[PDB]
Formats: sequence, C-alpha cells, structure tokens
Amino acid sequence: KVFERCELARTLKRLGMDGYRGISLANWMCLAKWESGYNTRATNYNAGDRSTDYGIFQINSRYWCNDGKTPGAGNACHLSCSALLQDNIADAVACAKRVVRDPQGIRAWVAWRNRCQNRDVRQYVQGCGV
Repeated sequence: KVFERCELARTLKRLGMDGYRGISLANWMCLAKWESGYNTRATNYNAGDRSTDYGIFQINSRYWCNDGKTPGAGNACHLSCSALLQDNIADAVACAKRVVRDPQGIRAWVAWRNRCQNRDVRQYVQGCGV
C-alpha cells in the first residue's frame, strides 16, 4: 500500500506514534516519506552486507527482523521481516517503537539525519487533523 500523506498521519496517530519517546508525528512522517515514499512494500537489498531494508520505515534485517538470510542477524523486534511488508502498519509501528527505545532514538535512520533533523517538518502534518 502506498499511503497518501494525511491518511498516514492519522494512521500513525491512532497507533500511538505522536510524541512516542518525545518524537513528534511530523518527524515520523518525514522519516516514512524519505525512507519509502510512504510505501509499505518497499525493499532495498544491500549487496555489500547481505541485509535488506523492509517496509514503510525501511527497517534493516541485520538487527531488527528475521528473514532467514541475514548473518548473525538479531530479530530485536521479534518479527518475520514479512510482517513489515503488510498494508497494515501496526507491526511496523511496533518495530519502529522498538528501534527508537535504543540510545540513538530516531537518529538510527541516516535518512532522518539527512532530511528531517534540524529541519522545518511542519509541512508533513499540515491539514491532516492531527
């Protein structure tokens, strides 16, 4: 599923993301925007290290989910990476919450540092009723 901006903003709010560990909804929106263009089926295989980024938040198989083909791989979210390719984003949101509980928080995503950190991200939730 390729979410429309505001639809996703409300979907995320209903899932308890607004202010989760101090992260505003607009930051989560900016993250999904740049990671996958709000596309739940997005996948990026990294040939250099054998890992794969899955779903709307492009969560990596090395530490976060199990796909059966990534070495030493943790499955910190205790999910099949398959769960991160569903139209329903509840599992992906549960896993993104798990990621941010780590020291780095949302900084774990390089694309958020590159395109959301220290930026005006208000536009992502404007007019969405969130």
